[PDB]
Amino acid sequence: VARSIAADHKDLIHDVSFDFHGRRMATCSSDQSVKVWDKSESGDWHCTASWKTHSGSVWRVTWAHPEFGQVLASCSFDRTAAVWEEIVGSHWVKRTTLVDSRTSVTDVKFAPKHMGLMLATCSADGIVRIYEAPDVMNLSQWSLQHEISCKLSCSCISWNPSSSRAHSPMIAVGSDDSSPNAMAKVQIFEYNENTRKYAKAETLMTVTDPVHDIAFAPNLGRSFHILAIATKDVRIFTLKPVRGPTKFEIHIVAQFDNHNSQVWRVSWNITGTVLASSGDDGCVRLWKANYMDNWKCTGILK
Amino acid sequence: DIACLLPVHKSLGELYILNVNDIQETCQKNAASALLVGRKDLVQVWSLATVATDLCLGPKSDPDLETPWARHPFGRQLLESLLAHYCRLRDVQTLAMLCSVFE
Amino acid sequence: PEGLCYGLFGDLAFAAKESLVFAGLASSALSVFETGMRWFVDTAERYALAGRPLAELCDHNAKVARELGRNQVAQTWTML
Repeated sequence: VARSIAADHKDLIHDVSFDFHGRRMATCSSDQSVKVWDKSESGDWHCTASWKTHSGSVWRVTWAHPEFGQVLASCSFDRTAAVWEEIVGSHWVKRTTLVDSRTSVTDVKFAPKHMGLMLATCSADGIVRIYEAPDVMNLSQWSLQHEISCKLSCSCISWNPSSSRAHSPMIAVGSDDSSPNAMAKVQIFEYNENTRKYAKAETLMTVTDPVHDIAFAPNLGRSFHILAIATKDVRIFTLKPVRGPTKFEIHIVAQFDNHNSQVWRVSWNITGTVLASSGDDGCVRLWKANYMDNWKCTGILK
Repeated sequence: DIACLLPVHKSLGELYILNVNDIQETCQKNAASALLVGRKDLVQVWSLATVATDLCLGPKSDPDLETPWARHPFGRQLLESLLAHYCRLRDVQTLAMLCSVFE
Repeated sequence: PEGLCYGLFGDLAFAAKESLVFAGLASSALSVFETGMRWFVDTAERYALAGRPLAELCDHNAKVARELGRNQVAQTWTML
């Protein structure tokens, strides 16, 4: 089917993010506002709150785990970011502001539960930053723990949602520069317990077109990693651990050009067996793999 | 009459039944016969054969619909392990019936 | 110009520019494609995990799996 919701946004919608329990939704716009929608028994979605956030365009908005309350985050274009919490009820108030950035901020994404309450923000100067909150009941104190330099204009970031104790935390960073030269565009970082510093793990030398979106796949028992890359085409990679930074066996298991245009966004499902892609034509395609480890399309939606 | 020294037995040979049209019956009756003669591992194997060959596990004609029962670890691997076990005792009797029912 | 997210219950959200669906490029259209995990919650609610011997447990679990259309699971329980 196909529903319809009038967002009443004065400008373009730039991001949509569901909550942990699948009952609320948050949107961001270029009109410098963020709205929250809650569903009822009748199935309709109603705009509960709508407030101005920043001074410029807002790019992305993400959610936080419900165990820490009802907390949001928003990277916008005034070189800052904000963390809003609304246990205060029934409006949303600002608990902090991350000012340390010097260029336009592109993406903000939280971290899994098992590593606390952490935030990772990327900038247009090639710098990604990792924050932390020491006491989880005081969201007005954050610290700048780590700092990375990527030598490329960052455009998208993605974590690794694996919960096993045998996988170290990772973070992948993508670039969007369109220089005539041919250099890698996706770089993978890993965290080493002894050195307590993030170090470069591997790079994808086969990727030279600009990358616009990156997303991992929820593990739920698998022993290897699956990565999705949005480019002129749609590519899927597989990283297998081998028996300093850990080495992996990198393979490519998909190169699909059915959109015949640029791919903007990607996303996975809860279990990690279906992927969704968006193109310039305005159509969404879903992909799934059989027992051959061959990925076949399942549905075209418009 | 050195017959107890050989893996094969005459009475089992007389009492066994093999019917193509119905498979569950020609395994339950054989399980009863194996219990009657005195051997128990045959009873367990025949019970596993009853469970593992039902018409409910019929393979589909397309590869993007379901994972075939052959690659479930209780499918081809179980048969291979049982065949390997019974190829050591040189019990050709059980080998023939097993390799025919699963056909 | 577009944003996408996937939901818990199979719901999908998608927004795109008006052109891709003074100037007509200053707005966007928001859509929710209501596309199942009911085989998870229903089997989780009815499973016998303790309190009875193994034989009865396996039979109950096999019947529960059978009444839903999953036959390989039922055969696995019986074989166990």
